[PDB]
Amino acid sequence: PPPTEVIQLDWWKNCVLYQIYPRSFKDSDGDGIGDLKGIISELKHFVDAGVDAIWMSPIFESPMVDFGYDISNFYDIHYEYGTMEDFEELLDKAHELGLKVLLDFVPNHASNESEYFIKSEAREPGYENFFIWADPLPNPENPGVRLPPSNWVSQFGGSAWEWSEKRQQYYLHQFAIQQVDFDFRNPAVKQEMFNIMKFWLDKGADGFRLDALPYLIEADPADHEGRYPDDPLSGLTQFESHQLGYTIPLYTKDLIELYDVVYEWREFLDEYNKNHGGDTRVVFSEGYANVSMTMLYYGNEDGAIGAHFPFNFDFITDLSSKSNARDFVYIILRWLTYMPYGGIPNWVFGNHDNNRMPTRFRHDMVDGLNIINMLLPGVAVTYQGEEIGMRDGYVSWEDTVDIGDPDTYHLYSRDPARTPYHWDNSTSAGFSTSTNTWLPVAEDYQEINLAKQKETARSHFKNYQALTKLRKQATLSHGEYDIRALSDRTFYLVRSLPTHDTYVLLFNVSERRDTVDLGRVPHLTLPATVYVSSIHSARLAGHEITSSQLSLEAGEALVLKAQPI
Amino acid sequence: PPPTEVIQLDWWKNCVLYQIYPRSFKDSDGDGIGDLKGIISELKHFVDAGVDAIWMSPIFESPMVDFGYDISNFYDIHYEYGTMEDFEELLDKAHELGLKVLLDFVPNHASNESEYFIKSEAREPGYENFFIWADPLPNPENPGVRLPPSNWVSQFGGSAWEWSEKRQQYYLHQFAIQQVDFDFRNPAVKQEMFNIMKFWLDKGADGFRLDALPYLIEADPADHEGRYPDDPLSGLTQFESHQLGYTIPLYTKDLIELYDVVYEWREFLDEYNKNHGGDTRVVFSEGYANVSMTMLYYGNEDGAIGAHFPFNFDFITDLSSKSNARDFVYIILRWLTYMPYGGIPNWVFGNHDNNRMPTRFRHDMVDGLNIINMLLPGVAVTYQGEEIGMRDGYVSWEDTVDIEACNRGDPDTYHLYSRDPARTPYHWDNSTSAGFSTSTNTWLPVAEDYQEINLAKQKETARSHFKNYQALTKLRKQATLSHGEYDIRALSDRTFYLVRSLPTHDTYVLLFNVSERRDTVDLGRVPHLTLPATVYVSSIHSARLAGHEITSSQLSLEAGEALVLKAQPI
Ligand SMILES: [Ca+2]
Ligand SMILES: [Ca+2]
Ligand SMILES: [Mg+2]
Ligand SMILES: [Mg+2]
Ligand SMILES: [Mg+2]
Repeated sequence: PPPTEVIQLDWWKNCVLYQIYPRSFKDSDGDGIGDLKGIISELKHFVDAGVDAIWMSPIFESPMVDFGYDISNFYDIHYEYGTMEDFEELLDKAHELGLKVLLDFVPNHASNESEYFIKSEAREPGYENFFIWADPLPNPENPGVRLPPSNWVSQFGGSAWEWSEKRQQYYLHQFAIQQVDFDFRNPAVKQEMFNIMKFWLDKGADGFRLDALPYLIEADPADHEGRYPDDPLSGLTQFESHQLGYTIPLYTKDLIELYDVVYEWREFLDEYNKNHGGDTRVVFSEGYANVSMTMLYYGNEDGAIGAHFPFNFDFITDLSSKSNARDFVYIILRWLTYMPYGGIPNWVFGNHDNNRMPTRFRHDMVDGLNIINMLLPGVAVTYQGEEIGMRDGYVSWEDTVDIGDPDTYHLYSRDPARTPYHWDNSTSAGFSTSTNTWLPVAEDYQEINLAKQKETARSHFKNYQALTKLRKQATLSHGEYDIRALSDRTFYLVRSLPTHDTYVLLFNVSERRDTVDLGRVPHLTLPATVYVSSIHSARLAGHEITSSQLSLEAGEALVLKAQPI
Repeated sequence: PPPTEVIQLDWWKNCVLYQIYPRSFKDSDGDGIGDLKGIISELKHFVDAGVDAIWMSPIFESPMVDFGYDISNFYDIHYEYGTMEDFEELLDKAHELGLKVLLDFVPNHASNESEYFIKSEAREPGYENFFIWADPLPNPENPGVRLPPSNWVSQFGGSAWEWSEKRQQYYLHQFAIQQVDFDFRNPAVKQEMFNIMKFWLDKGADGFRLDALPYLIEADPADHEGRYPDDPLSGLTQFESHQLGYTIPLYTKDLIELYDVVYEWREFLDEYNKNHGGDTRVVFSEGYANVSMTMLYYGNEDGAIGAHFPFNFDFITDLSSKSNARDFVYIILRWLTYMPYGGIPNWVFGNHDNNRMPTRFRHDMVDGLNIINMLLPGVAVTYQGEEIGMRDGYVSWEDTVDIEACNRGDPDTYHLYSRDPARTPYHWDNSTSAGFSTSTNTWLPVAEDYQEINLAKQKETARSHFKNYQALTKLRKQATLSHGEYDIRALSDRTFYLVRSLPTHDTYVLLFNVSERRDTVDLGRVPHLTLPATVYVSSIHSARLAGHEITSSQLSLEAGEALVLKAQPI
């Protein structure tokens, strides 16, 4: 039978999406700080890797109190990364190479150094109600003691309420004292979010990653007898009143009203896309919430449509070095079971807030984990360095940028996952001409670097390239999936599609060898051909699997190419 | 192609297992108490239902403090239920009808009225260490102020330690004060469990349901500097020191040593089966525990073999009327994902310790839930009443006899704890006490809805829960259900499918709208389903009758509506 024809998917439905951490990608100007001209000089890497889309962690004007998540001007670039001109050059050169470029910002809050906040604190007309401003809770017992409006706890610990001496009122900060929560019931705030997005789309951005969406909306005092209602207490003895966990965020997180804002953002993008043509512009949402609240980002049963997808953090929250093959299967099945019909699945192993993939799992698992990301249906999300198996870097107390004491600092710091990218075995691993990098270069850069992996016959990077290339096959863009564990140690993932080749992942996620009966794997006729193997596998690409009995070493993964069903 | 032959499975791998609660099944003698002559009189019901095996809740000599789970003599029958002769007649008649009979074995504890306990408390030679006896915790603050050995909390509320004046020591009770925990590090106790099991297997029992196994073994004071270690505090402020939930049972539940006892029981039973021949005798284990601790009952990575299966309580613990179709799928997949290869799956929708299936779910979901039970691979477990969709009976504070409610509850809270509503007499018919008894004075009150919900009515009427139950047990004879693959996914938040398929054999498809709203689905999305297909079973409220042809790929299901479709072989 001739292979069936498939309808082309819109780019966002099956893109390889790469998270750039711009501070650590490429320093062009010898200051030891990654920058936009650096990213521009290495756009060819994305084409070479088979990446379709890049997003950058925030690069907007920022006092850098929360390392760029505290945005003071939503319409300009942070000077350390370059200029608006550099950003426009990045869009031009990326688009010339066929890449999509997404911007990351946080709708929930602005820097207290934003003009929005300066003007709002000063009660300037049109800005007075831009943020959540509240009087103290009346204290007729001790009128000399000022009470905050409610017991709400910041994500950073302490009160979510900060006193303004100038305004003689409290403002809400769900995050840092310097990150002020916008009032999303203010039409002027909703308009300003449309204005920010329109500005960047007009420059040519292909879409946005929007952070902290669960925190957008808090209880309306109108619904609680004119006061901000206390969050219910967790009743968990390990948390005091100043500690995150003391409260259940009933009135401060996952309010149904936040989804109406998201659906409004999707309506705005759909209208923008209709009125401009070219490549669909998208929003990918970030929110840590239960499965029900996560899936409401896609849309609802009443037919509302939201984010092109909410990010899937299940591999970060629910898989670990302790996970066995049955855990891998059951967690993979959660998104695929709960996602609404027609939703696009996405998969994430890493970001700048977590241990790097081989450090969080094991060094021998890098290839199998990259295969899972690339072979599951939908969108593969790669964190900078995963394509070469970068490990966490050693960072000393004295070299720490993410500052609590010299003995315990390593339990808190996210710096080890943010060390400069290993291009090669040149000075500072080719990240910089300078030895004075903003974080130290990991000690293993001479063993683990991109240039070496391109030179050597087998490598993480070559496996990454073979997998992004495989995603062009109809079986991966349009094929069904079947996933089950064969043992506590080994699971299979089968992509199949009538008249098209079958692709099978077999992955021993354990620390011991395992033998499995390939007769148990659906749609796998033998002999089959090894398409990809883990760098430590005895089997090379092109190796024939002929026996139904297969021994997999600890961490060993194979992708088999088998005849069509 | 001619249908392929399948190798017949051992009876226990795909049986329909029915839990009898003897006290509430059939009263033969007008005392308002179910009895063995009552069960004997309705053994034909199990044949009529398509039940392969019955397990009875305990029928051994008992003060009835925990309605039989407090056993004073493990070798004889509770007088209210009848005699050893009645039991022997029950086995004979059940076996003549081709039924298997399992007994409820309660190894964790004995009644404080057992000879074991009386002799142990008296320190008679060979019985001194039969139970967990402990000195008071030394009190260096105020010497001789009597402290319990540890903070351990009973499942029925209060301290797990009871002072004996006679012995001047505390004894352990994980359950009621009257249920005394055996010492499973004592070889004589382990020997006694083999003695009990051999006695009843020799009578001809087809096996045992094993009670409360997570609680068998607690921390050895030899590993904790000669004391019983405190369980970690939960740190949940809603629980004071006398309330269940105040502690995390780290030292009192799921100890790795308990599984070695289970594997020893299986070894004994395998040897018994080998030496005696006839039908395989089985053990099914009861334990509420996390997935890892539950799966260790089957066996371990080192090749130990335990229970033929541990009961799957997921439809009790993890699904309810709050659940959507995606929850149903994701929970059904948990057992099938985590069960060891070669394991037999089982499905439990109710028991005497939990609210009835239609009460936890909804009245309009009864058929869909029985279909899930019967159509999923492996063993279907039915609790007394599920085959006719019995609802929880009303039981006042005044009528409540459950020790757990009497101990943890008061006239306002008792409903949070009481198991009595799931223990109300079985609805045979519309006669006095729904035909459970000739007496109006029943040990628990008969549910108010017996005129509407009773077996006789469901056997007469054209469409009923019971007729649906019979059609589903019959369907389990098909190779597709005994040997077929499964595929399960949600079509929406409201509707899911379960497909049983087997090349050259008919394809069977459940479609179930678990929601309170109508749902329209595309049957083109269902694997191995070619139309037209035939309705084999429908919910009693479905517009479709058995024999209806499904021809359109757009299917609207009403709230709670379930269909089984019969479709051509793949
Ligand atoms: Ca907010
Ligand atoms: Ca015990
Ligand atoms: Mg630079
Ligand atoms: Mg009686
Ligand atoms: Mg299939």
